[PDB]
This record gives sequence, structure tokens and C-alpha cells, in this order.
Amino acid sequence: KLLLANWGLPKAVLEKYHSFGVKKMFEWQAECLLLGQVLEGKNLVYSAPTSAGKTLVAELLILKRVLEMRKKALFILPFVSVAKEKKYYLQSLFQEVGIKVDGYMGSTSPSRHFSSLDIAVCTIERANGLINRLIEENKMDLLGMVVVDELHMLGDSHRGYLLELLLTKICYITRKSASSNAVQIVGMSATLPNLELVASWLNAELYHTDFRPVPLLESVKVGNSIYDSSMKLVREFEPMLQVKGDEDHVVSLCYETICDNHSVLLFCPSKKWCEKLADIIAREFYNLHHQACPPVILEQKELLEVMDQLRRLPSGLDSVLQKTVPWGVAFHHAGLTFEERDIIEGAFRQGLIRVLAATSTLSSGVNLPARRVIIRTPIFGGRPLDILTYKQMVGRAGRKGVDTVGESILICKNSEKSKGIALLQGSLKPVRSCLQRREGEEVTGSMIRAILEIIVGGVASTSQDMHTYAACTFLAASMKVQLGAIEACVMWLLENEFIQSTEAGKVYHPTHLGSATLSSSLSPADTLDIFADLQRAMKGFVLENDLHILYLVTPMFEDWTTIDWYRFFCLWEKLPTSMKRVAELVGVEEGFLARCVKGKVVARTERQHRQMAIHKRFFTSLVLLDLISEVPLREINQKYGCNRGQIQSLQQSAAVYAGMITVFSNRLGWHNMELLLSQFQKRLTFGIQRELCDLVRVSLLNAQRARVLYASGFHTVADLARANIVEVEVILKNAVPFKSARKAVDEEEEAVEERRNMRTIWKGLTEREAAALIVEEARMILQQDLV
Amino acid sequence: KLLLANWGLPKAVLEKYHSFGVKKMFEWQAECLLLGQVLEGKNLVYSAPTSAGKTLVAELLILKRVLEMRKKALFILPFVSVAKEKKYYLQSLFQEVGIKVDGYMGSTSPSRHFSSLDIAVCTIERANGLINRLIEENKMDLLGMVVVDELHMLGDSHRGYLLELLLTKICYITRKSASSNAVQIVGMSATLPNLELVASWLNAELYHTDFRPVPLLESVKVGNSIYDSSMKLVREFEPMLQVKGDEDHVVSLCYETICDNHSVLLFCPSKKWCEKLADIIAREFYNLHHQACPPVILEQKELLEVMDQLRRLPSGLDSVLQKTVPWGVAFHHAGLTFEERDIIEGAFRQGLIRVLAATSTLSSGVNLPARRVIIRTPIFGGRPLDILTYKQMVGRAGRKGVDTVGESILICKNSEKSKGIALLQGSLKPVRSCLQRREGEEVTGSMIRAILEIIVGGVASTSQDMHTYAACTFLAASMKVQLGAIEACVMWLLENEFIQSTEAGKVYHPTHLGSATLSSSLSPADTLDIFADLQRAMKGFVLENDLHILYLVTPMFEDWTTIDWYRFFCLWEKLPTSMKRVAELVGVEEGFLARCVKGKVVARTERQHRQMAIHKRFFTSLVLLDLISEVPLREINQKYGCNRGQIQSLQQSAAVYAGMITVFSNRLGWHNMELLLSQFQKRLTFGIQRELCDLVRVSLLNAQRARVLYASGFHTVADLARANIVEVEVILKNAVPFKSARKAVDEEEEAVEERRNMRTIWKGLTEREAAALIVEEARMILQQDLV
DNA sequence: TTTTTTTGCCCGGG
DNA sequence: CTGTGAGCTTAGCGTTAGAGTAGGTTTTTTTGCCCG
Repeated sequence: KLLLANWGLPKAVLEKYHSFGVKKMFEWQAECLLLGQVLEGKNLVYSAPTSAGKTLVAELLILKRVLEMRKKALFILPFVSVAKEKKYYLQSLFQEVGIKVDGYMGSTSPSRHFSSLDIAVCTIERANGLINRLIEENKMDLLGMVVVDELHMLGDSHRGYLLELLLTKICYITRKSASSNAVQIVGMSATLPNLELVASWLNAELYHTDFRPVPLLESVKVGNSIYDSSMKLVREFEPMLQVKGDEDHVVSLCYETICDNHSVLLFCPSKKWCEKLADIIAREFYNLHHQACPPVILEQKELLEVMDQLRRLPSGLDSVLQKTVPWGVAFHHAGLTFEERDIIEGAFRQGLIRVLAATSTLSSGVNLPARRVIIRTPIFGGRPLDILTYKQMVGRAGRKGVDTVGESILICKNSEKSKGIALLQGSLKPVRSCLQRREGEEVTGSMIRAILEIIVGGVASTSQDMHTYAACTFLAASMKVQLGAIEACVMWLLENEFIQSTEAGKVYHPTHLGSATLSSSLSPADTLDIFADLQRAMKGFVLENDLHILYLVTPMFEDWTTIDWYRFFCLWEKLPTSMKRVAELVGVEEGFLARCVKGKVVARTERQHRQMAIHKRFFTSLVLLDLISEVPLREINQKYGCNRGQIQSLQQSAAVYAGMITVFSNRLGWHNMELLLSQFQKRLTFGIQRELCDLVRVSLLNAQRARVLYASGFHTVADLARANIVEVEVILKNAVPFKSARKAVDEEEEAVEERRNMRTIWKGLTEREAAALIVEEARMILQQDLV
Repeated sequence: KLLLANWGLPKAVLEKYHSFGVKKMFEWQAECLLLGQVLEGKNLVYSAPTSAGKTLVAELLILKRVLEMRKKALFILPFVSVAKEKKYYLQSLFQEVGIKVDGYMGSTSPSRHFSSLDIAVCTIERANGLINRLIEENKMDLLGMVVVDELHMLGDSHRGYLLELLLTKICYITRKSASSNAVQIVGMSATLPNLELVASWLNAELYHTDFRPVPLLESVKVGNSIYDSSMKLVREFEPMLQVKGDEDHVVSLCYETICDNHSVLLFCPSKKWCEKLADIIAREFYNLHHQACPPVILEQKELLEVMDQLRRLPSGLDSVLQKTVPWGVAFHHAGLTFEERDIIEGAFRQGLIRVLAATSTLSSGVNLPARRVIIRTPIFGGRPLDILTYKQMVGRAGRKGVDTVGESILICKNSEKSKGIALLQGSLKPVRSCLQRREGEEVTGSMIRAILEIIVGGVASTSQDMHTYAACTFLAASMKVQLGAIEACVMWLLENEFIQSTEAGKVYHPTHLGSATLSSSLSPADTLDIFADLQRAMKGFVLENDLHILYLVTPMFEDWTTIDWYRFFCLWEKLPTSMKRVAELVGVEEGFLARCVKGKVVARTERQHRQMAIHKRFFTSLVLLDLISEVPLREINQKYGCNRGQIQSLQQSAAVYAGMITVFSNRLGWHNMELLLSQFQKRLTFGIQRELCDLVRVSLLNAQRARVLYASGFHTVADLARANIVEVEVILKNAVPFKSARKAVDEEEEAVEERRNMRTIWKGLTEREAAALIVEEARMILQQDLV
């Protein structure tokens, strides 16, 4: 029977599914669950269209196996948003059963240690981290099920190949003893050409379907000609709205369906192009009630509440959104602050917004269905669009039940027509393993990390064991020089001190730099950079300011932003000698800054790669310093060029890097440097104690200045209006870390002015004056708060 | 009544007195207790000769006050040795009544906060510290008494002026409390002139006596004749055993009384001459028996134990004590290690040694009575002997029940004879406070400190309060320049940031540098060096090795040794680059050391008052680095020119500086420096753990290189003989902090070469060899253990 | 011409 | 590498910036102390 009640679920879960509004399974879900050995614990891989109840199968398999066996089930997800979504959803299903559901994702982590959980939801990197901890604890016996979503990610060399490493380690360490299935794996994937090879690699039952609740019409617009997937001409397009300077009539493609109250989604090659088209479409829709075609109903009093909520936010209401949002038009790209993204997505999900320009950010990691998807070009970023990304984009078409059909138009030039058709009539590439070397190529970083994670984990200490591991990879399954690739990795790992060549055959063991890389879950290519910095700090370290810790803690990135090397070069030359000293030690150099402004950005070498890495890391330190130096965000945007979305990506990554490089120092045994880093980690907590934000009402208090007046005397502004101006001066003067206003002998006055300046306040005032002004400000606040 | 039982003592203490001493008070003690107001709680000064029953009156006054008034006393003593002796004495005397006697002295401190104690036996430097902490905590009401010994010290510029400050602060705060006593001061002093002035300052009763249980027959020897103190000729000398070996015939003056079974104590100017002269005297007892008045009774049944009790010491039986001690002849000076002195204290107190040459270490701080004192010259060092020393050296002449009269003989040439007569017929100079400026002299550092302590404790806030305080000093009594001294100090503090100026006249407050100077109880004149070294080391701190953090905790002294600049230069040229960097980053300079080789003495200025005082502190850090490197002391003493008695005082002193400067860096707010110092503090500890001490001897293992074995679990030589060489190799390779062998880019070859040296044991071994030898040496020692 | 002795601070395990 | 729109704000016109995404340990509220 398709009715889910007939499957004998525990009634709490059945009632929750009924409350979630799903009561019957789809036929493909019954056929998948009835595969004979799957319910017996055989591994499974199934590919079905996204949304469409795809996860319902994996949820029922988890539910049974965690009830049939007390072992823990691990749910691995590609992104923190979908991880958090699935965590709270699974909690609402299972918590009434008494199942403990928590997860590892972002800076979120379980309230109590992994022993307490029954189901863990986590990101790929949190999953591969947890497995290394279960191996080191030798508590791998705890792991009873491992559910992998988006199993096609194995080919993504940047991240996602860790999904191959993770499953290879689970298979190897189990089959090392198993030679009734101990760790049932479930994969969820795409309609890959070689999906059955992945199923054979996992020794899994294979199921695949094409069923989707709302059928999807692919199409191309070529001039005015609209072609279906079979290239039958469905229409010659007529623009209902004539637009200045528009050759593609995207505004007519929007308006044609808006006439029936159906929302539109418009994928654009870039942030700028999203804002341009959200502006244009808003300016055309603004004309309608002046010039008028059927009427458009906007429920503008709801958009007033939406747009007010953007005004409430400390970001403020964006100057483009002022123009577009009143008319139900928005744009949505990663340069927005995360609360702005949630407001815009929420207003779309309620149907208040009706047209939404977006970059790829609504293709991956956000689920928002719309009746009509529009893709602005077949070329993205000066390259042809990836077929995987295209097929994710179009899958946004159609709300379940609300739409009878989902529509997608690829917009294309007649000059592009072949490149257009190639996306519809092409198909996904075969999945392949990033462990595979090209014949002429160095052994890949994915293999090097793969070998490191066993040796340093206390597993497979000999090359006989490593080959017995290596033959378990999907590289091996794909193949049925590779026999030499393991011995090339250990040659590389030895030459970079990650492992010890214990002898008398040979046996390999972790160095500290091994256990550090593993315990921090850094890439071996990152710890070559982080270590060569951290070792250079040990030679000579600046304690007097924060910059020389931020340089060690600041996240590694490649092109976190475009860097204007001239505004960096000038901003370096402006640095105080207090902090210009840090630049001297860190290795920022006039010769490289001058070449970065004057030349083309210089090519890499063994030396010049780290030289570049220092500068790119140092520039990111200044931005992170300005964030802790309490520069208002609106200034930093001008000062460096990084938008307010990138700044949150840096605030998130920097805090985590403090924890990682504390632990990296512990495993190295550098317990002095580790204690500096562990105490600095207390200061990268950017979260405002909003209880202090009362004192923040007076302009003269930074968060520390408020907290020290919150600490000393528990000043409310109502009490700061009552304070003795000299007592405020005393409480300020004795809150700061002491810096001598005297020159010391054999200093230079540059340094002495900076110690004085570091105690002046706004550089322009001294406490003997400012302590009066702040009491005057407090009574000027109080007399207004009373009215 | 002289019978102690009539005074109403608690019987436990009375019977303890019967056990320890005698049932009757001396005739003078019943006078001093019956100065009519003393028993009512009036302050008291008294003087009695050379500890002949001196302290019994003070101890009885403590017992009365602490039992009946029930407030907490503070007993202030000039040395830790005297303080240690008195602590056990006052414990064993009072503890049966439950008086919670403990004390603050050296590294020793009570197991609980002050509020638990009833008597705090205390050194001077730690009594001032404790008074400050009472003032800062506003606990000064807890103090019920202070009792003071050697109150004639107030005139010393180097120490003991603290005893003026301490009593001034007690008087000042008492008067501010009063403006039957809140505190009773009992002061014990030499028979000074102007002692009535000291008594008048404290508003105290006065007692003086010349009473002795054993009279002193002072004399001087000149030209083979003896003269009385009254310059009566006693006799022409009767030289026996007369020999050319030393024409002053010291050997005759010693042996002449040895015939009576009574001991000789022979003070000499210097260790080199003292130790030499005990060897000469031992050769004469050799010359007697090897040619045998009677030959000296050697009692070798005990000397052959005591002399082997020295062989058991980590430095063996001293290479000169080997020659002299078989005869009952010894020497005792502060160039011997502390245990050698404590043993020789026993061997003289039991009378097994009969001739003991000494420096002034037996003059003050330890009480070894002997029948005849001999003083080899009126000159000591480059100057005439201080009469306060002479009248203490000759004070050693009598032991209450063992002999009937004490003797002393100063030895003089026929020339310069009057230099001795001025010692015989002289008397002590009147004591004058070191606060006293000369009219043309820049105000003295002991005044500057006195002004600081009252500001930072906050009991004197204004210029009026500091003129009111100054009227409580002993300077004020001595002057009946004071008007210009107080303001000139408040200027000098301001111009060095110890204090701050505010309005509502001017009112003064401590900086953090004030509270750091006071809480470390450093001298203000020292804090200007210590802070300058910290400030220059918040820059450019070398975390790679301890030498920099040693330099910040190295004790600073005036000529802690004479420094051989050529040997220091030969060390500085030869340090590892990782340490030669630390030399540069504290200002050690090749051209300066070249100058100090070219000439030791120069005109100076505050730049040169740093330069010649940076290097002297760094040379002392080199010695501390060798101690914590576990270098053999036989090498150290050869390497630097230090000697083994100093080294043990440096070990104790450096363990103090690391704990003061942690409080210094705490109260400056330099918390990122505090948590480095507070971590290195734990490693300045040269003892051995409860269970390691037997293991660390064997297989040539350094303390932690042994401890890392025991850190795996309890292990013994029998276990180290069983362990697999490869298991120990991994255990050793897991012990060290990581130090990469790779050369970094932008690094010198010499800078990595040290990291590949720092890994080696010592003949330099890697663990592949040493982890075998450690087991082979263990099993071969086990083959000597089992037999 | 080389050359005497002395002293400071904090808190642990439970 | 390959590619294009709208790019700057000069004045009406030329030619350039450009997607989104992830890691770590430790893990809650309060005065006073006593013993090796």
C-alpha cells in the first residue's frame, strides 16, 4: 500500500508526517523501500528528483534502524542551511519517540558530547571530522548508519571529495573485521550516467526514477522563437511590455505570467546584473498603474511590513530595495547580509515578493519553488554554464500542488543557439574520483589527504594495510600508475614531516604535525602555510597589539575579495609603527607591494607563492582588525571594498580559525603560543550583549567603554546622568591597560606618540574633558527618554 | 617574683619553659616587665646585651596580649634563618595552647590566609609587604601588635629603613584612627646612644641594661702583648706551638684554650683568607699527632660520621673540609652551600668542631657561642670594621651554662694600633633616619618610597595629608629641609608616572604603575629598570626559548658576582642564533661589551645607566638558563666564575622574581604577558617529584626526560629494563615539542640548524640509538640491583 | 690589590 | 586560458568585473575554607 500508515510507523512519527501534510507515499518510494535486502540492511543508492519527497525514504530507513538497533545514525548534508533545516525537521519528527537528535554544523555543535546522541546531522566537513574522532577514540562501534545526501558531489575537488574519503574509511575499518550489515549506507544522488557503478562500489541496491509531482517544461527563447526540449517551435514571442534598450524582453517574460499571480525566478551571471534587472523590472512595474492590461495586486501593506523589517535591521534598508521591494520585486545574491536573505526569501515564500533576481545562491543550498524559472544567459562568468548547475536551477520550477506545471526558459542569442541547445539535449557527465591522477601529473592533494587520515588516525600503519584500504576507494571501483600513487604520497608526506618512517618492512606513525593537521581538519596544503606562519611567530612575536595574533588566526582564502593593491599599499604605509612593526615581522615587504601596484600580479614560484599568501593573509587581517577595532561596518566597506556579505563570511570563519589553531598548537605541543591563542579566542566573539546596548545609546561609549561602566558601578544611562564627572574620569583612567606617556630611553618618539594616541579617545579628546561630555550626554539622553 | 610560675603563665607554656630553659627570670626582666605602663599596653623599647635572654620579655608580652586582648600579632625579624628558628620555637612554645603560630619568610608562607593566624613571624621585607596588603584590603584593624628585633637597623640605607616606614604607617594610620593602644609596638635594640630619641618617637617606655649571665673579657693583642679594654696591660703573651707559619701566632691563641676543652671562633675578613687559615690550623693538629700540653682529643667516633654525612651531599665533602674536619677544625662562610653550613652548625653546636674560622655570617643571623672569639684584623675589606659588627662579633663569647667567662682577642700590628683602640673604647653611632636629605642633595629613594606607599594605599590623598604623615616619621623627631623634600618627591613620582594629578588644590592617585610597584614590593628605583625591560619586551618577544622570559624574571643585583667581561663576551659570541636574537632584543651590544673589555669604569648618563645595567642582568639570566638546562654545577662554577653558595641563593631568588613580576604584569593589565610568566613560574622549581627521585638517577635521564616515562604510568628501572626499544623510541619522540627539521623559505641555514640540534640527546644521539641504550643501561643496572 | 652578607610573590588538592 | 553587459559619471560616451561554499574544543547561575 502507498498509504504511509500501513507501514507500521510509530504513531508519533506518523502523526507528525500527517501534520507535515504528507500522508501517502509516491509509487517510487514504495518500490524503493520494497527492494528486498534494503529493509534487511543492504546498502542503498537512489536517485529521484529533488524535493518530491526524496528524503522520505532515508528518513524511514533511519527510523527503523535506530529503533531496531540502538546504534547511532549519521546524516550528512552539503550545506549548513539545509543541515539546520533537516535538524529541526527531524527533531520535530523523532523527539516524541525519545530519539536524541542534534548535529555539527557551522559554529553550532551539540549541547553534550557525541555519546548522548542517537541521530547526528552534519556537514561534510563536520562529518569527516567526527569520523576521525570516532576512529581516534576507537568508538567507531557506535556508528550504525550513515546517510549521504547529494552523493554525486564526489567529483567536486574543492569540497565534496571528502564524501569519498569518509565512506572509504567507514567501509575499510568495518570490512577490516567483517570481511547483518554493520553500517548501512544510504546514498541520495542525481540521474548520473554511472550511478550503478557507485551502487556497485558501495555494494548497494540501486533504484532510479524520473517521477516528479510537477512536470517541467524546458524551453529556449531564441530571438522571439521559443523552442521546446525537442526543438519544436512552441511560440514566436510577442512582448506585452515594450522596454527601452532591451533586446531579450525579460520584463515581458516576467509580466506574461505575473498576470496570473505566478512568481518568477531569474538567475543572473553576477551580483551587479541581479540589481540591474531588479531595478529595471521594478521601474517598468511602477509605470503600470500610471499608464494603464490586467491589474497587478501587490498587497502593498504587507510589503510595508516586509520593508519595515529591513529598516529595523542594523544593516538598514538597502538603497536598491527601497526602489524595488514596494512593488514585489527583489534581488538575492551572496553580497547581502544573512538576515536580509532570510527576509527576502521569506517574503517570496509567503508570495509577497513575486519576482526575484538571484545569482546561483538559489540553485545550491536554498529551496524556493517558483512557477517560471528564467536563466539570463548560457554563459556565466566567461565560461559555459555547468550542466549540473543548470539542472539544479530548472528544478526550482513549480510549487508542489499550487502549480499544475513548472516552466523554464533559457534565454539565448541566435549566435549562442548551439551552446543553448547543448544544455537541454546534453546530460550530466560521469561521476569520477578526484583521487585519480592524470598520467603526467603529481599525485593529487585528495589522495595525499586520504593516506594521511588513516596513518595519523591510528589505522593502517603499514603499506600492506594502506593498499588494502586503497583498493576500497571509488577510484578502484572506477578502474574495475595507481599502484605507485600510495608510495608517492608517503614520499611526499615524509618530505613534509607529516609522518614518521619507523623501520623494522617499515611502519608509519604520526608526527605532531600529522596529528595537528588531522585534529584541526586542515588541508595538508593549508598546514604548509599555517605552520610556516606560526613557526615564524615563535621567532619573535608582538604582544602589545592584536594584529600579530590576528595574522595567525585570520582565515586562509584565495580571492576572498578583489584586493585593490594601491589602497592596500597606501593603507600599509599609513600604519602606526606599533603595527608596522608587526608587518615587518609577518613579512609584508615594500618590494612586493610595489610590484603588486605597478605590475601585473606576479606569477607563482616556490618562494613567491608563500610571499603572496602572507600579503593576502595580512590584508584580511587588517579587515578583521578593523572589525574588532569597532570601525562601523559602513566605513570598512569603503576602506577595503569588501561588501557586507563577505564581512559576515569573515567574522564566521575567523572565530572558528581561533579554535582550530589553538588545537593545532596543542598537538604541536606549543603550550605557550597555544595559551596566547586560547585567550585571544575570547575576544573574537563579535556577538553584542544587547543588555549593554543601553549604554551604547550615548555616542561616547564603545562596547568596552560601556562594559567597563557596566562592570564598574553598573551604570545605566539614567545613572550616568547622576555620576560625578571626576569619578567617571577616574573609572575610565583605571580601566585601560597601562601605556607610558613618557618616552623610554632608546625609543623613538614615533612609538611614544602612539602609546599616547592609543589612550586618546574619539584621537581628539582626553578623559579630563570627555568625562564631563559623557555626563552631559547622559542627562541629555535622560531628559528625552522621559519624553 | 623571679620565679616564672608566679606570673600566671598557662601551665603548658610554663612547663615548656621548664623544658627549654630555666625556671627563674633574670633580675633585669622583672624590671623591664614592670615599667608601669608596659603591661597596660604602652609601647616599649628595651635593649639587653647580645641575645643574653633578650627576647623573653617580648615573648611574654606577646603571650599576655594575644591571650587576653585576642588580636593578631606580627613578629618582625631581620633574617629568614632567625625567623625560621623563632617560628618553630614560638610554635613549640605556644602550640599546646592552640596559638596558631605560623609565618611569612623566604619562600615559606602560611597554609592559610592571615585571618587564621595569631602570630605572623616575619622578615622585614615581608612585614612591609604584609602591612601594605592589610592597608589595601583595609584589614589594618586586624593587627593587634607588632614586635621588632634589631630596631637599631633604621639607619641602614640598604635594608631596615623599611622598619621606619612600617612603624610610621602604623603610627600614622593609628593617629588618623584616633584623631589601650590600637597597636602595641615592642622594639628590641642595641645599646645605642640617643636611644631615648627612638623611645620618644614611638612614645615608648625605655629600658637599658649591661646584664650578662657570662661576662665578656674584651681585650686587644698588640706586639706579643695583651691590653684590656681599659688599656690595662693583661700580660705579655705566652706563645706555645710557636711557628713561622703565621707570625701573628694565631695557632697559639687558638690552641691555648683548646687545652681547656673550649672552642675557638676565628673571624677573618674574607672567605679566601678564612678558609686558608682553617687549613693552617688543621696542619698544626696534624703536626702535633704526627710528632706525638696534650694532643687535641679528636672524638673521631663522631667526626668520621659527620664528615661522611657531607660526602652524601650533591657536592660531596668539600675539598678543603677533607683536610681540616678530621681534626675538629672547620670553616663556615656563605660561599658554602646551605646544607654544608647547617651541618657545620651542628658540628659546632655539639662541640665536635673546636676551631671554626668564619666570615661575618656567624656574626649576625646565627648564634654559635664559643669561649674565645678572635678577630684577625681591625680592617675588613678596604675599610675599618664597623663598630656595630665588632660589638656583635665579640658578642659570641659566652654560653650560659657551659663556661664561666667569655673572652675576645682583636689582633693588631704594632703599627695602626689606635685603629683597634678606637674599636675597643668606641661606642655605636647615634641612629639617624635615611629619610634625611643633605641640603644640597637630590631627595633620597627611601623618602620617595615612603611617599609612594601612602598614596597607592590611598590613606594620604593630598599634599596636606603628606605633610601630616611626614610629622609621624622618625625624621621629624631627629630634626627636633623637610618642607622641600615632600613636594620634590611628588614631582619625581609624577615625572615617572607612579602617580596622577587631579583637581578636587591638587589631589593625587596611583597609576597602574603605582599599584604594580607597590604590589610587587619592588623598590621604585628598581621598577624603572624592570618596567623598561617589560616595555621593551612587549615588542619582539621570542617565544621559541626561555632565555627571553628568564631575562624578564632574572633577579637584579648589585655585583651578585664580579663579572669577567671577557668570559661574558666569549659566551655572547657563541650563543645559538635563537638566543643571540634574544640578546639583541634586550639591548646587549657587541660595541658595549668591547668597551667594557677595554675599560671597566666610565662616566655615565641614564642611557649608560641602562646599558651597564642591561648586561649585568642578562649575564645572570645565562646562569639561570644553565641551571634549568641541568648543566653540572662543577661546569657552571668553572664556566661563569660564580661559586656554589651564590647559585643556591639565585635559585631561591629567581623563584621569587617569577612570582613578583607576575603580580607586576597582572596589575599593569598586561594580561597577555601575565599568562606567559605565570606559566613559566611552574618551571622554576629545582626539586624532584615524590616518586621520580629514585628513577631519575638511572640510565642518564634528565628529570623530565625521565618524568615522561612515569607520565605514562608508574615505572621503575626494572620496568625500563623490560620495555621494547621501539616502544621507548616512540615514547621519546612523543615527548618533545615539535621542531621541524625543514628549512623554511626566508630563513638562514644557521637558524634551522639549531632546531635539528635541539632534538638531539646530549655523543649526540637520536632516539633510534638512545631508546636502546636506555633499556640496555637499565637492564645492566638491574643486573647490579638484583645482586 | 681583591674583597662580607641580605631580601621581596602567589597558591595547590578537594 | 575563454566572455559579455553595462560601464563611468567624462557627457554622452568607452570598454571590465565578474557565483557560493566549509572546518575547532568546551559545554550555565553562589559566600566561605581547609589540609599534604
